[PDB]
Amino acid sequence: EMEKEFEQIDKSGSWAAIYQDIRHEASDFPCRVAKLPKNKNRNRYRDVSPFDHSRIKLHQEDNDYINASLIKMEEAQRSYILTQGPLPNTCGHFWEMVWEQKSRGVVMLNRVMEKGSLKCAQYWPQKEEKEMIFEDTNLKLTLISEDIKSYYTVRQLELENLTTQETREILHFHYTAWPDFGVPESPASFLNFLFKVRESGSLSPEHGPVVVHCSAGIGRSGTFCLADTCLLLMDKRKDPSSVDIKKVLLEMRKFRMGLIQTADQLRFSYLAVIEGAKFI
Repeated sequence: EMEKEFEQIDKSGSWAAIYQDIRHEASDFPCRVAKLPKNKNRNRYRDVSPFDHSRIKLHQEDNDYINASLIKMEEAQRSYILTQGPLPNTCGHFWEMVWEQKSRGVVMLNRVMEKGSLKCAQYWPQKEEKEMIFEDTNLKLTLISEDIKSYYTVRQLELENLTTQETREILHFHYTAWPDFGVPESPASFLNFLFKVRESGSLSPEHGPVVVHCSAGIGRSGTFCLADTCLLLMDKRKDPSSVDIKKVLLEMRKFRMGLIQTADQLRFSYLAVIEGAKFI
């Protein structure tokens, strides 16, 4: 019946009106740590900041700030870390967060170069023979393997703590099929990407929360978590028709501002949940 709500919004063309209502009802919490002049160079965009109450704190004593937010969906029993694409000076902060939060999976929803512009920094090794060292941290990153497919790429990474010589396996799920303009016309490849992340066990609570990021960490990143959470709800509820995508999105926006950036991404999220529910 969520399909019925989709057909009626499509018929009246009210996707922009629906999305604008979501923006009007969205939570507004302070972001004072992010707006400190010390953390300007740690933010990719001045209008995309984490809330104080939900920001991920680095275990570094001097400056614990990273543009990342913890999303807790209690009923769906899932947690995500949403962050921006690492900057050239925050690549060590990124992997420090992954280590400290004990994350198993890293979900990347953008290409490094989209339409002749740098949307993200190369924070993982391109060659298996050359490791990456992050000086400000105690971390060593090594590319073990990668499986390249037409819509996404899965890489096996080894994160080593040089202090204790402890190593962890990090799975890197890189979705590469998102168009430079607009949204995918079909959610088939995006859903197959999500189910691939699910099957790896990375979303399971015995691991730390997965790190999901795009360019700013709100747009495509919101669609991944919104779709994943909405699919979990209608599978564990007695009445799957009680799931409201708008309600779930507003609940999500309590933890990070601006999730789902355009009415086009909102329509795509509807299409992914509808097709995903049909796929079960």
